[PDB]
Amino acid sequence: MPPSEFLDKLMGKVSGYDARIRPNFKGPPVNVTCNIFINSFGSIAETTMDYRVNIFLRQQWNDPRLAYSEYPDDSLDLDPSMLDSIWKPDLFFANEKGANFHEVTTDNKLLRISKNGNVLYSIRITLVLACPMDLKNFPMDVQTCIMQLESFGYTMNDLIFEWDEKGAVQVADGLTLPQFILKEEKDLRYCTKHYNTGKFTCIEARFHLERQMGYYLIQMYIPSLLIVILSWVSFWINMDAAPARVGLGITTVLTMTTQSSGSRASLPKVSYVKAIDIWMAVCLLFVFSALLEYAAVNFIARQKLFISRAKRIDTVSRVAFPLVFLIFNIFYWITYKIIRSEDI
Amino acid sequence: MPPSEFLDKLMGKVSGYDARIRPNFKGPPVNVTCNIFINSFGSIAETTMDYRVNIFLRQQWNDPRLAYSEYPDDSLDLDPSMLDSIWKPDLFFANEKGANFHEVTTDNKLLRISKNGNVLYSIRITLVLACPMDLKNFPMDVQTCIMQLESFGYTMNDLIFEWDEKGAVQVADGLTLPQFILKEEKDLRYCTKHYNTGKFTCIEARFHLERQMGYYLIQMYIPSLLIVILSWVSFWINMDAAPARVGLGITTVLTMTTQSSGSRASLPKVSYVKAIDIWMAVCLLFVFSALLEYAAVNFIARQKLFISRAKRIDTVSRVAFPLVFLIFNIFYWITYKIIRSEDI
Amino acid sequence: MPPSEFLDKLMGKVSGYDARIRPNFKGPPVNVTCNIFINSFGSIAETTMDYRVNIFLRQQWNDPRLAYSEYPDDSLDLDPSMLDSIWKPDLFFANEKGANFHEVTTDNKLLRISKNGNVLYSIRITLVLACPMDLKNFPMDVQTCIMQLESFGYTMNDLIFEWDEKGAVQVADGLTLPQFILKEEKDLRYCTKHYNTGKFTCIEARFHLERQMGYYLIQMYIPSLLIVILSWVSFWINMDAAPARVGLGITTVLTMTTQSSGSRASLPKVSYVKAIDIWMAVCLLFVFSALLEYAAVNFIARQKLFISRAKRIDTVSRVAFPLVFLIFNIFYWITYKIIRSEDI
Amino acid sequence: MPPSEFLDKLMGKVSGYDARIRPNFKGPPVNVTCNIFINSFGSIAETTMDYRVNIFLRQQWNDPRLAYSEYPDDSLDLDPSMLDSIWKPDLFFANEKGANFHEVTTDNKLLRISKNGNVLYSIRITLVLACPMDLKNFPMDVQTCIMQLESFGYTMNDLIFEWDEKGAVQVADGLTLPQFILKEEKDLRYCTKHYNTGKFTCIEARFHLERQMGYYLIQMYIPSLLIVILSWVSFWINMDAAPARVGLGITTVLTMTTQSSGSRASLPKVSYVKAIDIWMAVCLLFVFSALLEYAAVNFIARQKLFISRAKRIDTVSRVAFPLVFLIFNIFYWITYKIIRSEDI
Amino acid sequence: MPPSEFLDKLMGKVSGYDARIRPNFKGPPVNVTCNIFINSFGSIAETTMDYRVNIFLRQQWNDPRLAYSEYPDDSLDLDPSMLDSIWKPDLFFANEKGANFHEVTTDNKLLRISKNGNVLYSIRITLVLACPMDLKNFPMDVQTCIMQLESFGYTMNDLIFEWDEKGAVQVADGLTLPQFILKEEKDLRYCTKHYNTGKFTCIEARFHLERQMGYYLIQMYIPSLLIVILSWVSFWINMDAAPARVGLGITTVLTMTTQSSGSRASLPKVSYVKAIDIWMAVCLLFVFSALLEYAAVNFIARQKLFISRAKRIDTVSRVAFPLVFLIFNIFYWITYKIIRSEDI
Ligand SMILES: *[C@@H]1O[C@H](CO)[C@@H](O[C@@H]2O[C@H](CO)[C@@H](O)[C@H](O)[C@H]2NC(C)=O)[C@H](O)[C@H]1NC(C)=O
Ligand SMILES: *[C@@H]1O[C@H](CO)[C@@H](O[C@@H]2O[C@H](CO)[C@@H](O)[C@H](O)[C@H]2NC(C)=O)[C@H](O)[C@H]1NC(C)=O
Ligand SMILES: *[C@@H]1O[C@H](CO)[C@@H](O[C@@H]2O[C@H](CO)[C@@H](O)[C@H](O)[C@H]2NC(C)=O)[C@H](O)[C@H]1NC(C)=O
Ligand SMILES: *[C@@H]1O[C@H](CO)[C@@H](O[C@@H]2O[C@H](CO)[C@@H](O)[C@H](O)[C@H]2NC(C)=O)[C@H](O)[C@H]1NC(C)=O
Ligand SMILES: *[C@@H]1O[C@H](CO)[C@@H](O[C@@H]2O[C@H](CO)[C@@H](O)[C@H](O)[C@H]2NC(C)=O)[C@H](O)[C@H]1NC(C)=O
Ligand SMILES: CCCCCc1cc(O)c2c(c1)OC(C)(C)[C@@H]1CCC(C)=C[C@@H]21
Ligand SMILES: CCCCCc1cc(O)c2c(c1)OC(C)(C)[C@@H]1CCC(C)=C[C@@H]21
Ligand SMILES: CCCCCc1cc(O)c2c(c1)OC(C)(C)[C@@H]1CCC(C)=C[C@@H]21
Ligand SMILES: CCCCCc1cc(O)c2c(c1)OC(C)(C)[C@@H]1CCC(C)=C[C@@H]21
Ligand SMILES: CCCCCc1cc(O)c2c(c1)OC(C)(C)[C@@H]1CCC(C)=C[C@@H]21
Repeated sequence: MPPSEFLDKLMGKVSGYDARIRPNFKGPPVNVTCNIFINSFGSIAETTMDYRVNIFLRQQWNDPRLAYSEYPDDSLDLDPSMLDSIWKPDLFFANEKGANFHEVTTDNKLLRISKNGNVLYSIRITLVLACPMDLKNFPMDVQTCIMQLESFGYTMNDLIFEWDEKGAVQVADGLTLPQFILKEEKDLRYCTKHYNTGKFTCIEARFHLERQMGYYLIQMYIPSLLIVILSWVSFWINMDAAPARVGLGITTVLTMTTQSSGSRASLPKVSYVKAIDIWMAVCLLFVFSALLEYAAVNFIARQKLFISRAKRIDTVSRVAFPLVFLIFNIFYWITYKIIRSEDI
Repeated sequence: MPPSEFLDKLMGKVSGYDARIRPNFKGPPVNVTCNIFINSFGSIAETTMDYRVNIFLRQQWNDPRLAYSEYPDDSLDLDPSMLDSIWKPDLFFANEKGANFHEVTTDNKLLRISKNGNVLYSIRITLVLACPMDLKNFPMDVQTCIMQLESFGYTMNDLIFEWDEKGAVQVADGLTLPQFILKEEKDLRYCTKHYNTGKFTCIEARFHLERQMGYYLIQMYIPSLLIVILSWVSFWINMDAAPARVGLGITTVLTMTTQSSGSRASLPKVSYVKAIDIWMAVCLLFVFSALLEYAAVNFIARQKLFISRAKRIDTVSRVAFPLVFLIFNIFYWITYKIIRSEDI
Repeated sequence: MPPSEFLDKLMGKVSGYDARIRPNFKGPPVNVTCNIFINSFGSIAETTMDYRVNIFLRQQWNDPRLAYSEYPDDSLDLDPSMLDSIWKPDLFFANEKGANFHEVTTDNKLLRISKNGNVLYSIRITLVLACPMDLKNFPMDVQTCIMQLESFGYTMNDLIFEWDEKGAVQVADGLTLPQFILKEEKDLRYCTKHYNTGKFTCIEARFHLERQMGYYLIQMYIPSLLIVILSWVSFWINMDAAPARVGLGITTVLTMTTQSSGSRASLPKVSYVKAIDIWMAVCLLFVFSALLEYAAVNFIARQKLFISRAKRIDTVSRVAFPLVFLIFNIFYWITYKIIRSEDI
Repeated sequence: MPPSEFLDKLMGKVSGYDARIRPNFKGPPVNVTCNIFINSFGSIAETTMDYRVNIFLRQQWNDPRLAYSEYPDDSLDLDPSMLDSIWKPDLFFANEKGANFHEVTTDNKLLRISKNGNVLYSIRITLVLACPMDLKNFPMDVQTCIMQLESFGYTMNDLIFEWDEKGAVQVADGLTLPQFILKEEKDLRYCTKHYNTGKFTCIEARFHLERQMGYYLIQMYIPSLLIVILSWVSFWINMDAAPARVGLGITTVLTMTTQSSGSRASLPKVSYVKAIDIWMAVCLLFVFSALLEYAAVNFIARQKLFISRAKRIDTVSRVAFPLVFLIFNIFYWITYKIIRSEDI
Repeated sequence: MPPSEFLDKLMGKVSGYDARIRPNFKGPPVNVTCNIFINSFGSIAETTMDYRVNIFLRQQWNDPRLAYSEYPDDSLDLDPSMLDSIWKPDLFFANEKGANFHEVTTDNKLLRISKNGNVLYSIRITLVLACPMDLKNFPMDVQTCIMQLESFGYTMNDLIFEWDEKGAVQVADGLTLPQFILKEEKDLRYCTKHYNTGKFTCIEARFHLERQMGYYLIQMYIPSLLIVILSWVSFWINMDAAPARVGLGITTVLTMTTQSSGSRASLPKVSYVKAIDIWMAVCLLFVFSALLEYAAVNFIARQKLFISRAKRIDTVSRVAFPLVFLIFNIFYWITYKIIRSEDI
């Protein structure tokens, strides 16, 4: 007979199936297997603190009833329009800004009922998940994107869902994300929302993102360093050349001020301090201190002992400033590597 | 018997329940308990003057009728699709740009009816609430976000709602807001909209936000200060070096003009004066005044008394300018601390 | 009897009410009283030329029929879902980019029917109204926002609507608009759209906005002025200092070019000239002319008469340039004040 | 009798009107008169290549049937909700990114049926039309916006539509567009989409836009010119002043590099060359060539014949560079005026 | 008889057509011909990694049943509203961010049934397709846009679709894309999604985009080159002019730092290195090295042999630096041309 009408027979008014009643009512909890496939991952935004994913949610659960066992066909495909008839678990996302279904040509929803009573339900969804992130160490940060599936109004005694045994989370290859790189650990855990009403089920899949330092290393870090090196040539310039040294020193100060001012527009718009800010502030200190010594030495030589003292101060700061800059660099880089390692 | 049909019996045409009639009609006012849980708080925008929240609205009210008292089950869960049947209070938000419900998989709406007649109604909502804010003192400002729930068309004699006794407003931990920090006071009050028709009920929960000065202190405030210090070295430079002093002074003026020009792009786009604007204007004054004195002293020495007078002017402005800058700094910081303390 | 069913009796098929037929058909025009309350005003955008408002539209009109006169209740509240039953005037907005209703929890629509037959209809709407604006004088401009309500397909003989006698337009206090200030005149007028088909009714409420000059005065106007003052110190610098004067003059030219280049990013993106553009162009002229004279005087003194002539040219331009700048400033400010006064 | 029911009689099941069948089936083509009124024109975006319009589409066509000829009323107004009943021509827009109807209070749709059988159908629509545009000559470009109405699935033998005889396209006064100016020619033409299936009807109204050169002339063009003039003063400066000339020349090069760098942010983000780019490149050449000659002359005089040769080179390039710049300016402006004239 | 009712006869309950059953059930696979017409291509966004297209999807398939063969008309046009009746293949797009239908006036859907049983189905769709792209070589990159059509839930034994024999993909002329140029190869291939359930059909059309180097060549590449040339004039400047050389060298360093800082705002916001970044870093090296040699030579001459050695170093670096810059340029350009050729 026509396959669709057989389904009508199964879920129709004649037979006592009420879509509003959980399978195994007043009984053992319904177990739901969950499989997630990520088509596209991207659009991470630091300001609004959300990223966008397109996924293929796949729930598997067993229904005691709705087992026909008298048909040649081994499975039945329900029409996507009349999806109200089957009881579907109310699975939502705890950290959801907004999500909607797809209607490109037909509903991207597939439901298949096996002979024994297994139900396979697949839904293609696009989601704006909200993940808290921080930029304490902005060039070298490892953010974690948390995706959590939780029930709405059903307790542990009623509905339980957990991850599939193998291949629970899969990702289509070649994401080519603009800033971060998606790692392949994809660790899975459990959450149990303990509320006043009772325990609620939750499962959680998190993803690790590691930010690439290509543009960050080549721009900002390398030019600042070079400008500090060019700041130190004033030491090697003879003391008598007052216009040449004053002009060079102030111009280098202007140069770094322009570099920082230009780079902040590219940088994220946050209010707490970051690592790049510390680096820029330290470079401003180095250029500023190098100008100050020139004005601290020229005063000394106009008022032959003073000449000797001035040249001594020149040579001392000549070998002092690179070595102190090296000590700063070693400590700064070591500290950030240790802190990122601690994070991971 | 099947739980759903029992509900049908209760709210069906057979029994006289009209969803359009308030419980306790022509009687004492219906009291509605209100609980709010904030999943996510963020996306504060100074231009459009709105912020976005995702909440879990939870209304509790007592209905005299709809009390079954003849069933084993202690509570009944109504289907979210057929929510028209129950009478729901028309609670809206007075300051709403836009809001919509969630349909991730199923309706994020739960309604539960107790044995006695208590109704528990939970709705997950995302809201764009509008809060007036001001930036009279932009780096150190404390804005208040006002969330107010008001009735639509029901008077105090008909419908009254107030906050829950304990845990009325709850916030999920780890917001990690980009600029502000959410405080934990969360004070609650009442409003009564007195109109021509009559008094209308309203309850109001406000949140205090304190802006972090990390990036604001490290960038702009610290470099400007350093550039003013480098402006004062021209005093210590000998008078005879006309190219060195003129070049240094104008270059410092250029340097601050570039810093202010770069920083305004990062700053908010408002038309009234702020605190950072006062600081930048004052620094421009300091660099400008320091150039002016050099051109006021060089004229004096070309026309031995004049030489003495010139060197006197040099030494006087040498000890004058830092001390006056210190007096300005003390007054500026003290005034802003007092005004922010007054605000809080 | 139940209040709702009484309404059913009134507007049901049994009685001859056809919602598609105007009250007083083939008769005197229906008069509609209109009241507007502005919850929020903001999001003025110069590029797309639209602003966003949230309002409380309140239409009052009298219906000859639908007068019950046999009930204890003095008014009847119709269910918002079944609003098709009553005849509602088709009032639209002539300058509408986009508008939509609110569904925060329930429909924000209230309709109340009095005993005599008065109908009170209240709708909360958010609107993107389009108002033409211009920036001929950008820092000192007074734009007018025009809100106009017009009928759609009904002539003057059929439907007429006008403003309420008192309190026709009300605004909630504390808008805190980022750039403009909303004035309180709120003048009301009439329009009659004379078309080929006939006269159509329209009423119009306009709002006056005055742009604050805080940030505009403190930034751009004040630094440019100071840079022009620093440009004139080259006159007081001795002629013999060729590196000092050439360096100072070109550096000041660079300084203003940087200020204008930075400020244009903040400024609106329009193609016609404004006032700030005239001010920046004039300042560029002043710096350019001051460099030109230095190169016009140095040539004169290398080829003792020439020395005297050169020093004469120096002193003449020394007292010339400030006074001419003052004459420009007086004319520019006076002209803009007169033109803005003419506008208002 | 009630006017609405008369319409029911006309289009009801009793009478044989099938809304799915074209008027004059198996007969002469239906002729549709088309009238367009533009409420608002704006939001031209060069990146996405689309502009937004709000229009009043007005189709007039004659229906042989649906002529009552037995009623006092001379016209009948159909309810906007039940618009499925009448047969409406399937007119779409060939170059449409997105469009939607308006629901401000009621449907902005009016349909009126005359006594003889003329049908007047008016729809208010907002449209995002896509028009290809180019910026070969960006400051002086004349873009054309093409609006084309075409049938969907109906051939010339079935459905033909053309423009109204007089006042086919009308525009509400005072657009105040930010960059372009809308011209009043508004020329109308025909298109016939010849496909594999057959000829399809189309009518096309295009609009001419002329870009204002106010801000473009005052900023960028005028300062660059002035900086080139200030570059040439180095020629008049004496050869012996090596710091003054080298400093001035390089500073002018820096000045133009800053102006171009600042202005590109304001300019459109396209990849092909424009006119402003040619102007900036040419100015960079002029400043660069003027620095090169100074370094080409100073070498000559250190190695009395060489002194004479150097001063000769100075005077020659002194009168050479302005005149060559003038020749460039004349050719550049003449070429752009000719090309824009060719376009129009 | 009326054409529509004949269709009703064909697909009505009386005849056994169940829209939920595939044509040729339990039989040979249904073959679907696919034709795509691109109205508009644009809005390529590097950040979110998606582009927007407006297309005319045209599916052709043969249905054994639904062949009337007793009517004068050679084809039947089904009403777009009642499209549920016919069985439509569930064709979706594998890489879809979001897509929706058009409702400008009527549904942009046409279905025509031939006499034999061929079904022609045309749908106008706007799509946000997601294509991975990379910017390893940003000025000279060739990205590929992949459009793939795949079935949802139907295996190869059930449903197969492939491209039309001729004119499978067509593009309307005159795209005028802002950055890329669309090529005309438009190569077609197959994909077969091998899953756990079975093989699924897919067809794939890709488009080649070549980025124009107009603005990229004229701006950034040409000025940097010129600034490096102006950096080398310091070699030709005499050694004794310490203020002139130091001032020129540092000013050129400042000039390039400003150019790079300004240009990054225009450039895409990605984290990995690009080609333009390498070019800017190399130019910073050239200016930095040229300053370093001046400070490496001046030290040598203050401590007649040293004078000779200094002048030797000057001449050596004078002929060294251009030639090394030439070697770099040749290698850089050759490498990028080879890599782009490899890509294509
Ligand atoms: C879902 O899985 C849970 C896992 O705990 C099952 O619960 C256990 O079932 C076994 C088998 O009957 C019992 O031995 C345990 O006592 C159960 N534990 C609890 C805590 O109930 C549950 O049976 C599964 N659901 C179904 C429908 O089989
Ligand atoms: C809702 O709470 C209000 C609080 O005022 C209750 O009103 C009071 O009820 C008590 C108990 O009967 C009376 O003694 C007071 O006279 C009431 N005050 C007023 C102003 O009416 C009200 O009864 C509560 N609602 C319900 C349904 O119990
Ligand atoms: C709506 O107001 C108009 C105002 O013009 C009323 O029209 C006038 O009504 C008075 C009172 O009967 C007459 O004396 C005038 O001749 C009317 N003027 C016109 C131009 O018709 C109108 O009656 C009001 N509508 C209703 C329903 O009362
Ligand atoms: C629509 O206009 C067309 C214009 O071509 C009309 O077609 C012509 O009608 C006249 C009058 O009967 C004939 O003399 C011509 O032979 C027709 N030309 C063609 C090409 O058919 C058409 O009749 C008009 N439609 C209606 C319904 O009158
Ligand atoms: C769709 O095309 C496929 C192409 O493979 C057809 O399948 C072949 O049909 C021919 C003709 O009967 C047979 O000789 C082959 O054995 C078939 N191959 C396979 C793999 O089945 C198929 O018949 C076409 N569909 C229809 C409805 O004709
Ligand atoms: C090595 C034995 C005596 C050293 C005296 C000495 C000299 C000196 O010039 C400085 C010293 C210490 O400390 C540091 C921290 C390096 C300073 C950096 C800031 C500036 C302005 C000066 C530096
Ligand atoms: C202390 C006894 C006499 C002081 C004379 C004196 C000298 C002086 O140079 C100034 C004085 C006062 O006032 C202040 C406000 C500090 C001025 C700041 C602005 C400039 C251009 C000059 C400053
Ligand atoms: C007062 C009696 C004779 C005055 C001669 C005189 C001298 C002079 O230097 C100028 C004069 C007029 O006109 C103005 C408009 C002020 C000019 C501004 C532009 C420049 C380059 C030069 C200015
Ligand atoms: C007029 C008789 C001989 C002229 C010799 C001559 C000299 C000269 O300096 C130049 C000449 C031609 O050609 C132009 C194109 C103007 C050049 C512009 C670029 C630079 C660096 C030099 C210019
Ligand atoms: C040709 C025979 C001996 C050459 C000695 C020599 C001299 C010299 O100045 C340089 C040399 C090599 O290597 C290159 C890579 C060109 C250097 C570029 C970086 C700087 C600071 C110096 C350059």
